[PDB]
Amino acid sequence: STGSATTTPIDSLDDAYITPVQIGTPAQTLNLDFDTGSSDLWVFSSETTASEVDGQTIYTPSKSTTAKLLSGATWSISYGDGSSSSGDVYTDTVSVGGLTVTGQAVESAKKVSSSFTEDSTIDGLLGLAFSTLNTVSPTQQKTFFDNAKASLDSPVFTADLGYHAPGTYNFGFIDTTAYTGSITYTAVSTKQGFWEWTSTGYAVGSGTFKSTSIDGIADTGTTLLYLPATVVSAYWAQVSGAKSSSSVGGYVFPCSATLPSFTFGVGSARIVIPGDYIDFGPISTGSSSCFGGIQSSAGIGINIFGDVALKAAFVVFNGATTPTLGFASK
Ligand SMILES: N=C(N)c1ccsc1
Ligand SMILES: N=C(N)c1ccsc1
Repeated sequence: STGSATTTPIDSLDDAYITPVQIGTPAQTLNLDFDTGSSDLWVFSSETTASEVDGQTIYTPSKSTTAKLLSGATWSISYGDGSSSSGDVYTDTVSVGGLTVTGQAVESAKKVSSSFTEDSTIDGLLGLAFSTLNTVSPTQQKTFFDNAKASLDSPVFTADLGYHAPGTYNFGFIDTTAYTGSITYTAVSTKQGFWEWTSTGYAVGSGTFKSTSIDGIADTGTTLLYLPATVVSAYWAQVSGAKSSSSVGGYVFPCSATLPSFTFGVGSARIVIPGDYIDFGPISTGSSSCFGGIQSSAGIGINIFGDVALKAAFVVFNGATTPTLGFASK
């Protein structure tokens, strides 16, 4: 089997991407944020505290003939930005882009934190990291990909995120028309539950490539590119007037700037992030200070190749017995 679904930016900045997902019988379509940095499929629901729902589409398990309470199971998760959600669990039929999994754990939110409530565009998350990170207790549950894998033509999914445009998540096949050149594959460590890999270095603009190992995660659920302070300082030093602002919470730059590109290494291959991808616009409406899309990972504890990086590539998440990651230009 295979699946193919379009993923769409939630706003003009590509702050996140949403992908329609069919849950239950008859189908209830919710727009979920596919997150290769977590492993829970959770949704706004008929169980979500009413005051914490503001415009999201909800899953109502009582209206699904295939929903079953997973008795005793609870979940609770926090994300890198301090947001969180928790609740109980149903199993139900879940389809993405024509690919169907029966008996998928659908984690129904009883509580969500304010930043979820305040974002009406995201109806939940669909985790695509390794199932060892799944938070369901006392019986840990498998991700949609883990459940689908044995049925897929090939045990892979691909992320092809657009810059200010829709893109595609495919399951079970590699669309050879969706990228240019060849795909370069690189080793993955699953020891922390992430798609963790080591970049071979970087360049800023037209500068020389610096060969240096940068361990990090391929994370579709993080907006920005978070890298070591040394790397980030070298990038922003090439932008007149750029500075790190403790009050704003990262590097800002004059909105009048033209940003340089940023290149990262994948083995001997190179992925170029155009400068425009690194512009996250005014820090507040009407401001002439703009927020940078490359930020320091110092304090996070891990480097994160988030959407800023991934959208510059066609990315293969290879879930074979020994997982790997592939990157191609596009
Ligand atoms: N859920 C994620 N994408 C995440 C959380 C901490 S670091 C990455
Ligand atoms: N609402 C949030 N803070 C969020 C959205 C996707 S991951 C976290």
